[PDB]
Amino acid sequence: SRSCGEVRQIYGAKGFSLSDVPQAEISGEHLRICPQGYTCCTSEMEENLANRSHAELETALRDSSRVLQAMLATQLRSFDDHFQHLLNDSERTLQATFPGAFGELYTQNARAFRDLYSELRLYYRGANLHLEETLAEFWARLLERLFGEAPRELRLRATRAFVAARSFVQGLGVASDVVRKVAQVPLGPECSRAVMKLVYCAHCLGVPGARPCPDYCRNVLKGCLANQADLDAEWRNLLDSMVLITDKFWGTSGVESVIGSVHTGTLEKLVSEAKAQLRDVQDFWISLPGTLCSEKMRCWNGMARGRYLPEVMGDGLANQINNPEVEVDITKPDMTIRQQIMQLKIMTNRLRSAYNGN
Ligand SMILES: *[C@@H]1O[C@H](CO)[C@@H](O)[C@H](O)[C@H]1NC(C)=O
Repeated sequence: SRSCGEVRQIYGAKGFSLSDVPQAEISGEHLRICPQGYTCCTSEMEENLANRSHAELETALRDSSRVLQAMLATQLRSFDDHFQHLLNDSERTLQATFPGAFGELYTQNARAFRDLYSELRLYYRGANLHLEETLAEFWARLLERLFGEAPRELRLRATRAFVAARSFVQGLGVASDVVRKVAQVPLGPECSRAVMKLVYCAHCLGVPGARPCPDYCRNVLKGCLANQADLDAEWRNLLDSMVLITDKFWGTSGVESVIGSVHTGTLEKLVSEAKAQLRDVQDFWISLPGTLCSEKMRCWNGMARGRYLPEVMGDGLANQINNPEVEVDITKPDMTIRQQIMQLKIMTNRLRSAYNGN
C-alpha cells in the first residue's frame, strides 16, 4: 500500500521520464485537475498525463472521421463512375447500331449527336442547369439540318432522371464535406480537463487498474462532443432524402431506364449496399460517446472507486447545460458546425425537391 511502483510502471510505459516520479504517495495540494488528495503524481505528471489523454481522444475522433470519410468517398466514386458509364455505353451502343442500321442523316449528324451527349454530361455535372433551352436548340439545328412530335417526353424523363442521379452524388459529396470540416473542430480546454479527470486521475489517486464508469465516460464525452451531436437531426434528414431519391432509379420512367434509353444487377446492388451503409451511419453523431466508451476506453467514478450515481445526459448542446462532468456554455455554438448544419439543410431541400417536383 501507499507505493508508487505500479503508477511509475504505467507512467514509464507511456514513454515519459522516470526522474519526475515520487517513491511513495505525496500531498495532492498542488493538483489542479484531479481531486486533491494523496497522490503519486506531481503537477508535471498531471500536465503530461492530461496532454496524453487529450491527444488520445483526438486521435480516436480523427480515426472515426477518416473511416466515415473513406466510406462516403467510396460510395460517391462508385455511383459517379457508374452514372458516367451508363451514358457512355449508351453512346457506344448508339455508335455501334445507328450507322449500320440506317441512313446518312445519322452519319452527317454524328457530331451533333456527340454534342448532345456531351451537353447531357455537362447537365449531369451540374455545369448547366437548364436542359430545355439546349434541347430546343438541338432540335433547332437538327431541324435546320433536315424527330417527330415525340419524344418531347424524353426531355422530361431525362430531366427527372439526371437530377436524381446528380442529387444523390451531390448528397454523398456534401455528407463527406460536412464530416471533413467538422472533423477539424478542436476540443475545448474544459473538455480536456474533464477527459484527464476521466482517464488518468484514477492512476493519480491510487487506483491505476480502475476502469472508468460507463455513465461517467458517457457524460464526459457527451459534454465534449455536444456541438458535434447537434448535427444529428439534419444528418438524418439528408440520409433519409438520399435513401428516398434512389426510389426514382426504378421503373420504365426510372433513372436507370432513362439514362439507358437516351438513344431511343449492378445499380440495384450498389443502391442496396448504399442503403446498408447509410442506415449504419445514421446514428453517427450521437453514437460516438457510446462507441468510444465501449471500446477504446467496481469502477472509477472520478472521485474514487465505486458506483457512478448521476444519470446520463441527453444528446446535443443545450442538454449539457446541467452536465456534471463538464461545464458547457450553451449560449456559444460552434459556428463551423452550424454552417455545416445549414449545408445539410440545403442539400436536403435539393433532394426533396428532386424527389417530388421541379
Ligand atoms: C465518357 O466519355 C468521355 C469522352 O471524353 C471519356 O473521357 C470518359 O472517360 C467517359 N466516361 C467515363 C467517366 O469513364
